[PDB]
Amino acid sequence: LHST
Amino acid sequence: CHLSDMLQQLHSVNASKPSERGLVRQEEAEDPACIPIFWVSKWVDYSDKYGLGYQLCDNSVGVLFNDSTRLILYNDGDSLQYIERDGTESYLTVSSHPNSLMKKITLLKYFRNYMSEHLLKAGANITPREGDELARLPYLRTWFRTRSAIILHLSNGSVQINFFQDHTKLILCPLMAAVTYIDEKRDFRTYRLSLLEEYGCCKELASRLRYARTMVDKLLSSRSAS
Repeated sequence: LHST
Repeated sequence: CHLSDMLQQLHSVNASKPSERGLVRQEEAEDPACIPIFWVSKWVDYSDKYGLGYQLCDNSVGVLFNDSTRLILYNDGDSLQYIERDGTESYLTVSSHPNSLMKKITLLKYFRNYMSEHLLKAGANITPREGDELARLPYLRTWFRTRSAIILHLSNGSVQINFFQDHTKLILCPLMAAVTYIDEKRDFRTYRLSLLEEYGCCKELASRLRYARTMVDKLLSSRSAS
């Protein structure tokens, strides 16, 4: 649901 | 637009079968003059309710809302650009905006706050380039996700592909006709696609360029708009  | 060029460039390199030659000389294909100006450094998928928020490498922020409108906050922290569905652009600031954009600006703030405190900047090891910070920023034209990756298409023609599992990333530019590959160690190499044809590349990059072509095809087959 989101980047690293 | 430029997607057609990108598809040409990818087909051409894939057709050369760059990983199936005697001696791969991938390093000869690197071209530092082609390093991209902009890429997505962070993103937040809140699309079940509001939209896709992202941070560009210049610390600017943007949101592509579920109603196909967009807000771009420049890295000065106040200057705002609103893009309507049809692409109409208007300029304003967080401090001075129509009341009609209250909700969307509040959402932008939350996205901004979150990506300011959380998450690693992709491409952090690539030089911040001295430029006109207010020069027109690209915005997120469209995006989608597969099981394996998130695909991000910018209004400057660039296509970014982030792979979920191994965290590798491609930044494709049809203007430079180049691809930047970020590998598992976060090493950042930019290649001219025509030189990958000439000198070849490892099977890992070759596989990702094949996937990239498929993704560009999806973008082209669903470009829609009104």
